[PDB]
Amino acid sequence: GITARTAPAGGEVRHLKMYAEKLADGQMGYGFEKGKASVPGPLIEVNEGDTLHIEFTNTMDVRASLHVHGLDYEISSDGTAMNKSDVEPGGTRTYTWRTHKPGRRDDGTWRPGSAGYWHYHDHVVGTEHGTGGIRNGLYGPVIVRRKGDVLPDATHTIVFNDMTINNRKPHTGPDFEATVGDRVEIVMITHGEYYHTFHMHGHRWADNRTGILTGPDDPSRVIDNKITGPADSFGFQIIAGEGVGAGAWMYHCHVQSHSDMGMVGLFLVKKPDGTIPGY
Amino acid sequence: GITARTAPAGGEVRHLKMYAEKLADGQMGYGFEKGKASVPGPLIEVNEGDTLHIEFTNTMDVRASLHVHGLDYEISSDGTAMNKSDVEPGGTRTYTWRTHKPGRRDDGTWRPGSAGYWHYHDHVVGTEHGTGGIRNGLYGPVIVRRKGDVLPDATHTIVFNDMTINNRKPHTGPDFEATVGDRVEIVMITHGEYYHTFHMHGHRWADNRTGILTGPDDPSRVIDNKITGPADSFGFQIIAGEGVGAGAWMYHCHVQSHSDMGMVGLFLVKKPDGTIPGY
Amino acid sequence: GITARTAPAGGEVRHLKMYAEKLADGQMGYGFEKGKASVPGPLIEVNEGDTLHIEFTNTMDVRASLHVHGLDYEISSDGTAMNKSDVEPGGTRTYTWRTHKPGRRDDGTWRPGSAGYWHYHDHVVGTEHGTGGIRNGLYGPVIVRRKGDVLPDATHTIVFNDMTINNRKPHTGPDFEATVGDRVEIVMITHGEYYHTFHMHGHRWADNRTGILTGPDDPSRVIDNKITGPADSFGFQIIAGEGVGAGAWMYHCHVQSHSDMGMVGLFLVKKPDGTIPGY
Ligand SMILES: [Cu+2]
Ligand SMILES: [Cu+2]
Ligand SMILES: [Cu+2]
Ligand SMILES: [Cu+2]
Ligand SMILES: [Cu+2]
Ligand SMILES: [Cu+2]
Ligand SMILES: [Cu+2]
Ligand SMILES: [Cu+2]
Ligand SMILES: [Cu+2]
Ligand SMILES: [Cu+2]
Ligand SMILES: [Cu+2]
Ligand SMILES: [Cu+2]
Repeated sequence: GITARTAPAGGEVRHLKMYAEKLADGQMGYGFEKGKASVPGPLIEVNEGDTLHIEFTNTMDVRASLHVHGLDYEISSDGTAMNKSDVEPGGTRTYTWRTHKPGRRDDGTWRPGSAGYWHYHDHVVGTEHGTGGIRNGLYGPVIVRRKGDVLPDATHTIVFNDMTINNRKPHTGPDFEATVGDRVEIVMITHGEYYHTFHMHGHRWADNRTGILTGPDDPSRVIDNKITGPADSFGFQIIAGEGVGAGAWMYHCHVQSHSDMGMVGLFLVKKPDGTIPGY
Repeated sequence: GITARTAPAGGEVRHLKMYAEKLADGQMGYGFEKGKASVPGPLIEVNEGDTLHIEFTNTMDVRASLHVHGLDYEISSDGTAMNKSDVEPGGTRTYTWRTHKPGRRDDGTWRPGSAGYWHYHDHVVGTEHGTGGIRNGLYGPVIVRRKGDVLPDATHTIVFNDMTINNRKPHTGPDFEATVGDRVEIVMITHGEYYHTFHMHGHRWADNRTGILTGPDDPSRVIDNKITGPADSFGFQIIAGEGVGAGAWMYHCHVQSHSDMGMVGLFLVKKPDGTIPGY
Repeated sequence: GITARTAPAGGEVRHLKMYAEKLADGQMGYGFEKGKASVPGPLIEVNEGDTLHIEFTNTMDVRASLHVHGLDYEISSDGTAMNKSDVEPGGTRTYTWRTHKPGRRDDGTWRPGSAGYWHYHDHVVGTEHGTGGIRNGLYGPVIVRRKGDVLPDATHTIVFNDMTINNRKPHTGPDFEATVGDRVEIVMITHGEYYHTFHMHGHRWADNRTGILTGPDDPSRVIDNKITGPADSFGFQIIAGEGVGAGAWMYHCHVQSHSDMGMVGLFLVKKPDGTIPGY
């Protein structure tokens, strides 16, 4: 676009602290600040070409780690036990993530860039595949922008983790709010044991990298329903209420017993007066 | 194409009656006419820009509704209990579905059009997610054509609903018939509890919006096998017997115990004399 | 590309022998030579336009067959019981597979070519859907190249067959080896009863036909995680260790209990001295 904000060229070196901690109720979560850990962990958004040094501190009583999808990392920052890149209790390690722009290789072929919707999670809590860590909440989203990507007003993360959304008790959302016309970005991630189908009432997106059609040539299927499995991640943007107006629009897993057993939430799209028709 | 028939520009306002009724054997189905209800319900095909007013009448003894994927609807035509848009027994409600062409937004971005393979189903029978209604047969296909889309000779709907095809008893098809050379469109929909993989012997299509490659630039994978989950919908066209000739070509779920337990049917492609080699 | 090797135009008629045999331990596998049967069966790679005549011999004590995805075959070479194209014990049959280039049809539309990542398997051992044959190991990969496709240094086949990789005992790989910079092709196939998610540490590919982006216009999502179901097949190429260096990079099903129960292997990327950092 040319009036929406778009991502700039990347290439910063960025530093950042993360903590893994046990939560009072038995869950585990990441944070940028000790005592401010969340499930999902905080969004990490960078631009293609950025380099990110994460001073990670495991504050728990068991070994834990930080593993990322899609981004360039050396085996040093694998986050696995095998490759000795996990972290002892109370320990601190610096993971490094790099990203790159697309371009021609010398053999004439086209190297894909790092741009996309990704995620990070533990790889050593409970099992050598982080099964316990993931079940407990050690997962969070990563976004890598390509230069020129359209930027949203807000970004929400929805994680189907086993039979929960964002580790919440059945039928407790989360719910999100927008005003009609808002540019809303969704990062959607699945974890655990089961397949799901993500569905949104009243909105749809493109089944490509960005969730947006480039222009009239993009043959990508347009959808409002997408099957997902453990560690899948995709994202998209929509205009809230576009062509459909305000309302309490559901989103849910469309697997019938999942939605029945509580994998449901609300996308509350409001008129400017903050009202929602019949809610 | 330029010799195949193609869809015209849309923009009609269309009216239409639908009924939901209980069938003699305990199933539930939609119809355009009372007493002519089917599972799957009738195809609804429109053009991008069309508006469709459906005079829906619930003739059953329990509340029922009509919910659609992909198409523009206001929350009034949500078809959910929450938003008060379901229908009392013997009641009548007018749902409205709109569709739109793609184009530029003012922010410079590209709005996707409504064009695609979609579906409709109940959202309130049995549970607040229509689990009972869907299991009983309250589902049907919707097609939205983009101006210039290639039109087929015939359109067949295949629905993997839990462990059945089109709610049929195991190993009872459906079977479809074509003559070699026919342009056959398939709308494929999944419902219920399970994932599946749809497979066709002897034919293949594009994994994009239409199931057809635009021309040589379309990088879409060409496939004869596709994993699907509850509420997924896609469609495609093939030339019957193209490059392979007449025959009784199977289609089935490729999940091994599903095909074994009966999720199988026949695509009977005939020579002009109506014969099928070795059948 | 223009320095990588690329596939030539097709159109050869090729002949070839295959055998199905029972293995000493109770499995079943295909081979190009009697006594040299493998699970997965040997790669069959051809060019668009090639024709392949396979002199198939069933050396087992039960009926068996050869069924292929994606490629053109007449119903004579269906490989099914129904269509009488399976093979009696000790019997010999000649299957024929053809392939075609894409191009314009007379109706003006675009016929897709045969190019892609496909597979072959039994259709009659154990059940009329080859459930027993597939479980026992009667499956192998097929690659059809389009003229101009980039050719790799090596091609590896990974098959998630029920809860095994390539029918191996849990936690026994397979492992693959490359040197940093190698062009590695992966053909990934799923069989049996379950869905999976294929994941690779440290590498990513395009979710299109080839696994490679054409250039900057290709909107295909770039991924390192892909959900798959029975009879799904896709493929891709990566540069070993590109942007990430040498190391013992894991690949696994990301379904948590699968990786835990053993669906894991190693992509061993080496420095030229053959060493792998921390292994
Ligand atoms: Cu891993
Ligand atoms: Cu679910
Ligand atoms: Cu819906
Ligand atoms: Cu992961
Ligand atoms: Cu719903
Ligand atoms: Cu199935
Ligand atoms: Cu097949
Ligand atoms: Cu639905
Ligand atoms: Cu079959
Ligand atoms: Cu698995
Ligand atoms: Cu990983
Ligand atoms: Cu098959």
